[PDB]
Amino acid sequence: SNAETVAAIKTLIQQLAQSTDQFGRAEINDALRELQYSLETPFDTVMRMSLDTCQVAVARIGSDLGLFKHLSQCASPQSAEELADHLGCGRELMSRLLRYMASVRMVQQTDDIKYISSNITQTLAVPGLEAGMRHAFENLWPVLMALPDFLAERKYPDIVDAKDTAFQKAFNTDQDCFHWLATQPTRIANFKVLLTDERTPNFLSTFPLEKELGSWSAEEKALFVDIGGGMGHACIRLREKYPNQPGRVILQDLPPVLQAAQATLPLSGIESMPHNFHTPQPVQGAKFYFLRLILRDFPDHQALEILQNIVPAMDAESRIVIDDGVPPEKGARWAETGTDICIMSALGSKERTQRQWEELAAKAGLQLQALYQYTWPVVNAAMVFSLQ
Amino acid sequence: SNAETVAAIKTLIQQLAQSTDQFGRAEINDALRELQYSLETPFDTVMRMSLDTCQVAVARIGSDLGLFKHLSQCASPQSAEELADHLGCGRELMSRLLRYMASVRMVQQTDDIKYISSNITQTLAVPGLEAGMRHAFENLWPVLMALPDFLAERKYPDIVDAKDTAFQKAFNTDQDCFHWLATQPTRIANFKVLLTDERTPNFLSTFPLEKELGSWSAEPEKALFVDIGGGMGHACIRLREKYPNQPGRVILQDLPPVLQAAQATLPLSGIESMPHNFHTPQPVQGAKFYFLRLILRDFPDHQALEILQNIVPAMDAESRIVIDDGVPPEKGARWAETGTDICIMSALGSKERTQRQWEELAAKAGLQLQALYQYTWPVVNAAMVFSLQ
Amino acid sequence: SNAETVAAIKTLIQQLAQSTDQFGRAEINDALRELQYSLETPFDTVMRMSLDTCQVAVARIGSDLGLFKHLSQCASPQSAEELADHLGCGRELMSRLLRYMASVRMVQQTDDIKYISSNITQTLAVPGLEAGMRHAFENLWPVLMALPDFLAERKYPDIVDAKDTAFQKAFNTDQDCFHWLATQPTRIANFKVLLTDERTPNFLSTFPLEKELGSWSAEEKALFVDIGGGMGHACIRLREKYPNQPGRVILQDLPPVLQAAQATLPLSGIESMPHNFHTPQPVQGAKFYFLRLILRDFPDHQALEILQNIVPAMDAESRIVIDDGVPPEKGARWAETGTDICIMSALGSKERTQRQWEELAAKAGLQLQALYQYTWPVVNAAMVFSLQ
Amino acid sequence: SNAETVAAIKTLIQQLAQSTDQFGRAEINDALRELQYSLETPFDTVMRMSLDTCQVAVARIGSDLGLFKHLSQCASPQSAEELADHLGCGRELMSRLLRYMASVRMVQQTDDIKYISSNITQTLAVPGLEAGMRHAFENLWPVLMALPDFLAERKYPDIVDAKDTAFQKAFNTDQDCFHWLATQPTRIANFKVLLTDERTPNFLSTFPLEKELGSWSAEPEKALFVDIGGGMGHACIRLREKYPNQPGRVILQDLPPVLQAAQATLPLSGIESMPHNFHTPQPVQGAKFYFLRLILRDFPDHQALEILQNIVPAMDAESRIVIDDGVPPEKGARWAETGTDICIMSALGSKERTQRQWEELAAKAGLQLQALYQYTWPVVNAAMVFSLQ
Ligand SMILES: C[S@@+](CC[C@H](N)C(=O)[O-])C[C@H]1O[C@@H](n2cnc3c(N)ncnc32)[C@H](O)[C@@H]1O
Ligand SMILES: C[S@@+](CC[C@H](N)C(=O)[O-])C[C@H]1O[C@@H](n2cnc3c(N)ncnc32)[C@H](O)[C@@H]1O
Ligand SMILES: C[S@@+](CC[C@H](N)C(=O)[O-])C[C@H]1O[C@@H](n2cnc3c(N)ncnc32)[C@H](O)[C@@H]1O
Ligand SMILES: C[S@@+](CC[C@H](N)C(=O)[O-])C[C@H]1O[C@@H](n2cnc3c(N)ncnc32)[C@H](O)[C@@H]1O
Ligand SMILES: [Cl-]
Ligand SMILES: [Cl-]
Repeated sequence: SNAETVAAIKTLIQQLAQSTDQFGRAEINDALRELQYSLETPFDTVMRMSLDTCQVAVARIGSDLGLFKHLSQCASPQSAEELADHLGCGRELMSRLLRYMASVRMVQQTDDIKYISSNITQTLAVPGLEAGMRHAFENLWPVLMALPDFLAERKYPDIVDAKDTAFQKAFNTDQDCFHWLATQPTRIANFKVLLTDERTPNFLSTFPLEKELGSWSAEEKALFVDIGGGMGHACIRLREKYPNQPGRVILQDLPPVLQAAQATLPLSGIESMPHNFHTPQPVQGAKFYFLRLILRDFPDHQALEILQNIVPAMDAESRIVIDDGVPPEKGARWAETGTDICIMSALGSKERTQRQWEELAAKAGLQLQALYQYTWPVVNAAMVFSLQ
Repeated sequence: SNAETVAAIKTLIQQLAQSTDQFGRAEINDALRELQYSLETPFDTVMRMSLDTCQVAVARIGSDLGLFKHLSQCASPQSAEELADHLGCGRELMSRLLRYMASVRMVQQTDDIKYISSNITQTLAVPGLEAGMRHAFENLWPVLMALPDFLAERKYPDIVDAKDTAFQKAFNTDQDCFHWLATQPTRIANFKVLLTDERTPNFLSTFPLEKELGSWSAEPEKALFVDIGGGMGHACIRLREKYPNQPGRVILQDLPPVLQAAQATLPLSGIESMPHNFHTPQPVQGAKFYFLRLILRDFPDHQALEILQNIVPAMDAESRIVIDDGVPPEKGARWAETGTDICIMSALGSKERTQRQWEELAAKAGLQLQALYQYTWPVVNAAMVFSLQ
Repeated sequence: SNAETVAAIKTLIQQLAQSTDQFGRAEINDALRELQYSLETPFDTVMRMSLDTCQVAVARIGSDLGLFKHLSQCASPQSAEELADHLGCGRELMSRLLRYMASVRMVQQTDDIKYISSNITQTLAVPGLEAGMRHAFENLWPVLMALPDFLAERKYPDIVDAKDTAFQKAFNTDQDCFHWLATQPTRIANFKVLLTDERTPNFLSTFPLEKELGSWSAEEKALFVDIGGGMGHACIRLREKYPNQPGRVILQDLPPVLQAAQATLPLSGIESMPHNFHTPQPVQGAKFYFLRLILRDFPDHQALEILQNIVPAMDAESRIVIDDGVPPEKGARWAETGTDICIMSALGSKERTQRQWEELAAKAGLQLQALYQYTWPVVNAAMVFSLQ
Repeated sequence: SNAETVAAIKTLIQQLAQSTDQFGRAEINDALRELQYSLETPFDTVMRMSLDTCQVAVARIGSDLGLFKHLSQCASPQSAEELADHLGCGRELMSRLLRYMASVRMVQQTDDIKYISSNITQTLAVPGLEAGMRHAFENLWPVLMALPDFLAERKYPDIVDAKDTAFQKAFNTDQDCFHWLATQPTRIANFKVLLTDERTPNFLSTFPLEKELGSWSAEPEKALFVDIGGGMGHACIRLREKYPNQPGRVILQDLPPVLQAAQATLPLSGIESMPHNFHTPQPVQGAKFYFLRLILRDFPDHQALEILQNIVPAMDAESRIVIDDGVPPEKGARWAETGTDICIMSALGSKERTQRQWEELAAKAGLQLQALYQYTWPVVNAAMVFSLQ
């Protein structure tokens, strides 16, 4: 029987998944995806590509109704009629959105056709993760919608400029993405919440801090300068893991982001210093200048500018630590290639190989000293650079 | 070891998939999908939803370039710069597109960083299937993009009319979808190619034709099979092919432009081409089977009822209306049948219908269900046989 | 849960087994055995070796009670008390033998503690297969019981003689096994039934008869001489598969075996000719002289004698076809190595590699022309030999 | 492909076995065994039953030669002729034995036709485990070989007496097994080594000692634990090791020859050695736990009852008899607990007992079951706690 076979497959894959770590589970999940694609019929492939786009449209509707937050707090299964009446939604519309949501595990449907939270329901109720989904709907989707015609119009160029990519046609403007976003109040607020989403694991899981420090002394220097550090999660985790390391630990960002960070920052030990990383770096001779998920959002020439603003502040002991994606030369996975297409369409930037990172840093007069990977199989690493 | 466990999982699923039929493989594929969603991390969920949308956009770029057709014809792996130079694409952009494509199996990357066709490559090179991908990008995507704020602005109504749903907001018009497409020279040609993609399997694989014929005579000159809105007439062709000795007229009904397009692929005899708008009374009297495949799902109840009412006065006691369409279950419906429901709600104002909802609709037309013959699994397509009440 | 895991393993292995042929199932079964051995604890290994010997002792008890034949014909589950009363067995003894039998699948026990036939029950009810089990108990077991002390007494020799191996000590006689068996009425009868067990598949599944024949003509020669052919299954299958091939087809065996074969032989087309294969072969110039599972039961010197009795009867077109086990040089499996130990202990003989077969046939002046394997992964093959 | 499917099965089972505990692995192993029996052909069944008996005989030969101990010590693979020449075995015979051994994993054959130790090699080199294999060959095998014709000759009786079962026919004597072994200089030494094999896990892994102590005082000088027929005293050693601070005498009771043999391995203090035949009244009064591990299963009901009756008059209200033994289920019992039942029936006239049969036996001694603490799965061994009625 196929239902018996299918239940047995689920049981054994679940038992294998439970017995490995999060990296082994990510590898199993990538293999399940590749098996699905290789096994589908030609018609299934067209259907899958046609319909998987429903997921984020329906998630955005659930978010606007407050459905995922509400269902996450319910202690018992809820009927479609109870959800519809509580949330201000038409009853037949609510019933057919829940039926779609249950079919892709956005919620769970019970045997008596009621609804409970799934793991995905809990995810979409988290503010930072909800904001990532809403960001995909309102900012990424229109740009991907414009990419095919944009490339055809321009005879398939190598996109290298943030001010002439798919973004400009999608939103009918000559501004680049980041500047245009800063003039849109509702989108600014959503990105503010997006910053509260802390990625796990982080670089401190594999970064050999003591061996990189060596005999460095804080005789009143900065140990860690978090450039564009957002909520300062890197500073918070650093002070939490090495609470007796001397040296200033400084969060650098724009004033509005720094204000939103004050609530969750510790009252002691981490300075909030407003700084635009398109300007010369004010902190001189720091041990670590840290750039996490910054340079991936800029083309080569402006990513170079950012590093050139830091280099004149470095001493011989100073290091620029680039914490970012490092996809492989071969066999890159969908999370790191889909990234690449999205940031080319919206920002004109790109993901870069280890060899691509080294070539960019050499234009700044830097040399790679060490690379400390901390996620698998999609590669994120802390890359430590020195003066040439 | 982690690599060897992954490779062992792949080998065992492959072997199990090879050990069953297409319905068993579709069930396995749905199970693998369920497993993925249940095992992803919270961040993976958001990433998956953010990035899976790239597949349709990049497929449209590859279709614009003719990449899929070209690589399908290739006998040896090709480098990114060979592909770029041949198709007229920037070398950097081509390498980035191929890397993404390979990551989602839209093509395959070899150990030497060259590229081969995959099953998906082959699929996207087929014109009828290519056209469904292009239809989803240019027609379905804008409607889904407009749906959330349409529902918000309108305070989440129950959509029931084809001229007031998300489609009107998405394309800034007041026509319904089918009217509007007819006035669009840009998009009609793709819809015409879409009719050429014959779905497999079809209802004849399980339809007990001889049993359903029962006490019915083709004499003197009666119609066996009237295929209402039959498009290219696939149903008529497969019917004559499977039952070449059964007497009776076999009639393809559609609009004159579609019938003209069907002439190239119809047999020279045995199948009549009859122009007929199914919003008017059915002209063929007393046929055995009045056949409607994937017609009624595109209409709200009121218009779907009128289409059935156009047929009923032509029926004799031994006539049957055969509705060949999706029949999702009361619970546990699959993503392919719920996804379609959202899409046709947003574009057409219509809906998928359960067996009970089909019977309720047909009751208003004075019909009763005599039999239901499923022919796909686990997503249910079925030939439903209705008679006069 | 372990019961859910264990049920899922069963489901998936069963589905894989159903989807291959009998050779793939044999390979899966060998892998399950090797996995069991590698996974057991040290205590499990001693227990397994201690207790798996119960299986054939309890099978012999079930055979003597007629239990397997009786249960094979029952249309409903039977209680231990009903089986005990019907078969003339003590009720508590019957209950604990059935509990042991059910634990090793010799029968199946139901949820309400009744008993039904298993696949193994049906097997043990077949006369020829029952006789194989009874043969293992009464003839093989005592010889294996004597092998360790026999080898120690004699300082671990290379056993090469049928008249001085473990058999002589086990049954306290100086006769060789076959001669001693012929003086034991009850054992003669059991081997008579053992001959009715036809092995499947057989050599005709892969033997290219027409291409081996070539232009041979029966102008009034024998096509097939089945030497020690037993019930003549090889002759029956040959006439059934090639019913229009001209040439005599002759079953050669001892008179008592030939009598028992007459019942099941066709009335036409197969001659029954009494012949002792330790004597010169009477049929001259036949196309195929066929020896299936004969030479494995003799040491080299008497296996050579048997072939030397046939060679002077051959023409240039004649072939000796040895149908027997051909184990590999490396990675031989338990069915073909356990064989080897048993026949060395009882008969002084051995299994032989392809290279070992060629060297034996060369002493007879024969050369291997072709080898047609027909079972996997345990190798049985029809080996075709020509005059040197 | 058939090879790759086999290799994938092996990898997945290995990974599942590694992903659970020893009890999960024992369940997996029983499942693999069930699968094999259900998937074998009729001819395979007969072959398996014919040939699996070779394993014990060949293990005994390897033990006689010291093969398992030698290969266990070896740092590199060894050829058959190196092994033959070193152990004093004919080169032909050695190669044939090793080929068979490798086929059942008793050692492993390398790709270059050389031989390494396996887990089973290691096992058979351990003296206590070696001794169980030798015991099965020389003591159990002759009794099983005599059982069928013994039952036939005697018209299939219910065996209930230790001096009239298959053992008397197998060894042509009228003594019971335990008496007869004591008069056999050949076989006593192996039985002595058998006592040194400590089973794992043991009852202390789940026994809630502090809970069972309850309202009981070691003062003034009471006994915590009396291990009746305790052999080498493993139970006493592990008890003092796990509960080093719990007060009370810990007493090992056995026959003087076994106690002498236990002296080498006992701690210098904390455990008393008390000669005592458990067929006589128990001398230690008012102990908390009177412990009987794998004692009573070797006796028919009548003698097992007498052993319990020897203990009851020594008990106080807070005293408990702890029977540590096998407790097979009412249905679905495993081969390791049913196989033992046949073996001890044939040699000792005794039996395995379900929980209900244990309670019935103890009721005749005036005892009631207070608690049962299982410590192995799926084959059930349990510490059963009995109190006065
Ligand atoms: C990827 S987000 C947060 C990255 C941060 N390193 C982390 O891992 O959480 C990029 C950050 O850069 C900040 N940013 C953007 N433009 C900036 C600028 N010109 N100067 C300083 N920070 C800027 C944003 O406020 C945002 O917090
Ligand atoms: C889903 S498509 C083809 C369905 C077809 N039965 C099949 O299974 O291939 C719907 C068909 O209905 C036709 N159609 C649309 N409106 C129609 C009308 N008013 N009268 C007749 N046919 C119509 C279209 O031309 C198209 O061929
Ligand atoms: C392995 S059994 C049957 C083999 C037979 N080729 C088959 O495949 O069924 C061996 C046969 O050889 C026969 N046999 C034993 N000694 C013989 C002899 N001296 N002359 C002729 N046949 C003999 C026995 O009667 C028995 O039928
Ligand atoms: C199964 S062995 C050892 C059991 C021990 N409780 C254990 O778990 O290791 C049985 C023990 O009972 C002892 N024994 C046999 N007869 C006895 C008797 N009459 N009185 C006391 N001990 C006896 C033997 O010496 C042997 O040590
Ligand atoms: Cl026909
Ligand atoms: Cl303690």
